[PDB]
Amino acid sequence: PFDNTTYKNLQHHDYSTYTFLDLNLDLSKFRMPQPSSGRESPRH
Amino acid sequence: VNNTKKWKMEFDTRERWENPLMGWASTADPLSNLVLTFSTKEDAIAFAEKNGWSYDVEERKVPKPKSKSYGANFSWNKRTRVSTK
Repeated sequence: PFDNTTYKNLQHHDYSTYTFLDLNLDLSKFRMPQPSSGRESPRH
Repeated sequence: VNNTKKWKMEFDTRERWENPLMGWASTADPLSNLVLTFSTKEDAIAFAEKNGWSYDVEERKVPKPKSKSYGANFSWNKRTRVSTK
């Protein structure tokens, strides 16, 4: 049934204030190990 | 830096005292304003030797050539990153 008449992006009605940051916390395990400059900060 | 292009000759500063009437700066040194301009150091040395003045010479202090790089403000791993710009 090819539907072309309804807006399929109804998910963002259900987003809260921490949606982006909870998705970052969820994605924190899938990601590669970060590179290092060799120092803790440019003021170290 | 256009005031650092020539050699100058001045003299040791003598006594300036307070005028009792007005508080003005009274002097007795005739050479207190005598500033002379010379193109090189040797012209100044020759002029002071010709006039019998005991002199001392300070050599010219140039600023040494710095190493500048705008990209060094944003290094990957050096301390020379700017924290703000």
